Amino acid sequence: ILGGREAEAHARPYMASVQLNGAHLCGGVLVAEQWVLSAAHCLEGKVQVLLGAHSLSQPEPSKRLYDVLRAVPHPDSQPDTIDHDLLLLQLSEKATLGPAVRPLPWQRVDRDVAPGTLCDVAGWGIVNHAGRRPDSLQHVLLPVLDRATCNRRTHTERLMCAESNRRDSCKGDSGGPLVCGGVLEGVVTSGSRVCGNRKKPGIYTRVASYAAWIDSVLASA
Ligand SMILES: N#Cc1cccc(CC(=O)N2CCC[C@H]2C(=O)Nc2cccc(Br)n2)c1
Repeated sequence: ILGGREAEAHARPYMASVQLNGAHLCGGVLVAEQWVLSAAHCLEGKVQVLLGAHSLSQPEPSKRLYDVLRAVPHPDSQPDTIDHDLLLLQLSEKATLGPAVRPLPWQRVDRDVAPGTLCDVAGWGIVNHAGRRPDSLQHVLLPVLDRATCNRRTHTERLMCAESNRRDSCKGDSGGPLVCGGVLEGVVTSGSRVCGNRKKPGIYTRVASYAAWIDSVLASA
């Protein structure tokens, strides 16, 4: 997260850290008791998920790490694209929910967010262009752009864009949430891109666009 501020401890309880060998790799969103939604190139090996956290390092009453039973990348995703860039991770066991750990509702209604709406993006991604990794969760409020602006700058119905005027998501915020009026609208994409540049907006997979896939995987809870 660039141009942001420290999040308040535990105030965003859906936030997950997707990890490889005890290192934060990707954002994720608790979307059910045993499933975390992330991006498809996060996975790409022994994968684990950390819930309940503000600091990555420090002892906190609510922190807990989990193993992964099963990775289900979208079957049309390809290594070389950010099309269908979603990933469902089945935890090895159901998570212990509470004030600091709970699922965030995701947008089932296939409708665009109102342009200019400030949504909230959080992550343990880099907080500067020298790639500094924050211990504690950061966040930043960001305005959503209209679909036409999203098509022109960058280049489909399956992606959305947000303004990035030195405030942006970046590397390691991948797989993480764009939250708008308390609801998950975007999943930060997981291919590399320029961050913090007005002209090259951040890109987010429209979760609504994949309602049928997500249901069909979780159709077995
Ligand atoms: N730049 C850039 C960039 C912007 C969005 C997404 C990505 C891809 C990314 O961040 N990935 C690919 C999956 C592994 C993950 C990653 O590299 N995480 C990572 C790596 C170093 C530091 C931190 Br914090 N996080 C890169």
